[PDB]
Amino acid sequence: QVNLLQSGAALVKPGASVKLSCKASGYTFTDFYIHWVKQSHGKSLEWIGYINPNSGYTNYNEKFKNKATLTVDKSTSTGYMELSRLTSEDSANYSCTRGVPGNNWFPYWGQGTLVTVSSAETTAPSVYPLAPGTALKSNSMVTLGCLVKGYFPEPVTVTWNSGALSSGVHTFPAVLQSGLYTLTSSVTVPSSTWPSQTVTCNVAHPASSTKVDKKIVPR
Amino acid sequence: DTVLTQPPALTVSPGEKLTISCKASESVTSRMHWYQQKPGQQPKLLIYKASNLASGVPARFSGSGSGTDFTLTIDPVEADDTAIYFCQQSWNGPLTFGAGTKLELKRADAAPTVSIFPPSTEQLATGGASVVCLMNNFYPRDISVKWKIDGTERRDGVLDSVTDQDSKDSTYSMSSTLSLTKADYESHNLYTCEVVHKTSSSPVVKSFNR
Amino acid sequence: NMLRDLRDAFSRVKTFFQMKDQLDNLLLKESLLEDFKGYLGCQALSEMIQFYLEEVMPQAENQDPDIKAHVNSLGENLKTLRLRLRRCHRFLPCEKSKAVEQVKNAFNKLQEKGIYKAMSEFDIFINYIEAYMTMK
Repeated sequence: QVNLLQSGAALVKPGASVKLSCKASGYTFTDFYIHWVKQSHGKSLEWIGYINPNSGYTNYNEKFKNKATLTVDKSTSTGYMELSRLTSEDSANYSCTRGVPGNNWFPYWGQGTLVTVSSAETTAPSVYPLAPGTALKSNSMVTLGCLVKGYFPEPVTVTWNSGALSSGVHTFPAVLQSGLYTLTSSVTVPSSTWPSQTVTCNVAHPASSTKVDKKIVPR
Repeated sequence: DTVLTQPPALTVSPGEKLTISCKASESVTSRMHWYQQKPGQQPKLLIYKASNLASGVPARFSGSGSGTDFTLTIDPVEADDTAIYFCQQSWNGPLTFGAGTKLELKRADAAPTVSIFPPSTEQLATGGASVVCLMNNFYPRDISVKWKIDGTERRDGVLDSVTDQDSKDSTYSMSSTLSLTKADYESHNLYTCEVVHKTSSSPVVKSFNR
Repeated sequence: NMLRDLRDAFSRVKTFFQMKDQLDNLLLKESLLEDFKGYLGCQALSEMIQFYLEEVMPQAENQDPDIKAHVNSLGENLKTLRLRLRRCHRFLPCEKSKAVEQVKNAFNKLQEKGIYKAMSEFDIFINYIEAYMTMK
């Protein structure tokens, strides 16, 4: 029942600071240390440091001593990490983990909080259909899709038929160009089932609180 | 600081024995731990203190070593073990991690299923045009695509991305997008996506006519 | 002395935390003892006891299930020695230390090897405590 619930994704401007939180539950908060970890896109993991909730005592990786400040609120079982003087180098996924005191290894992780450092404002995506130009009789299967273009920041989530269709789906990594991301998602179904059986992609861009459906129809 | 060195990538087939080495720049006694991180997920502890199996982790996973040389062993390995594996030490400060070892699961060669898509009328009414070409469920990973418009290669305006190896069928898929203005798009007729993969001696070709 | 009890309890964990052919880099240095004997001696000592009780020993207890009870026993004895003074004579007239800060930072940099090093030098710690009291 151990759980580490982190605060939400944050789009923040260069030079500003941001304070992340980690709410613990399912165990006695003061019996374990809270550690923070950084994973930059590209996946290298870096340890930032730990804080003992009972006393507030901290141990920082020298590399983050001028960047991060760890604190705890014993009364609310919440740990915090404040990052200051943000630069694009601080854009990453930050996670809190629980450590048995003296055993610096991590069986439990928070869900992670994505920090994006940029001067740019959120831009919701335009969603376009991907449907075959022609010659639909030469195959038992047909591949359809959605092009989710021009958004910022990451992430977007794509589902098919409200989540009920998950087999045969490929959602590709987004690519960045001129400050905007674009990604595609496809789904492959038996050609005898489309268009009689509908195929609709559901696109969510949480940063702009947008939710869009795009029903794929024959051209 | 203690530097941990692990191979960047390894390939193995389901059913075989896989070993990943991790070497520390200085002794960490028995304090070497291993994590598995699958795509889209947070890291999961596999082995702690060189050879102890973390609760909930299958017995196929084991580890050994002390001092500076350690090994993670997966025996037998299986298709959904595709992921990145990290070693981490806790004997010296700061805690440090290896760079990660990406694990690829070998399977029989599989040709890509290729599909090309014209720009939508919705997008066109916007002044922009994106043509998409998909190459799904192939193996091995090396592949290339070439866009041809009325027979001429178009190298500009192309961006591709490849999915992480599938945990079930061990294949990869790639999407290639060709971006061009509406005017550009409407000035040509034949759009072709050509795909080169070891499964065929000649390119796989898919086209449409505007 | 009431230090015999503390020294007895430590004899029981000494072997476990003792480490081999290390170029004997001392964590509890002369500067610390110098601080214990100086103007802010009371504060340096109270801080070191706090550090052992709250940061070192709880981590030391988790190194091996078999050493846990003995580490905890040593801790109780330390808490007692504390109260003994903390609520009695002129041995703790106080309610910072450069040397202590240096010890915490060195300890942090040593990470888990630091837990073993701090525990194995606990005999040196009691000696510094004794040196403190033998000066009042």
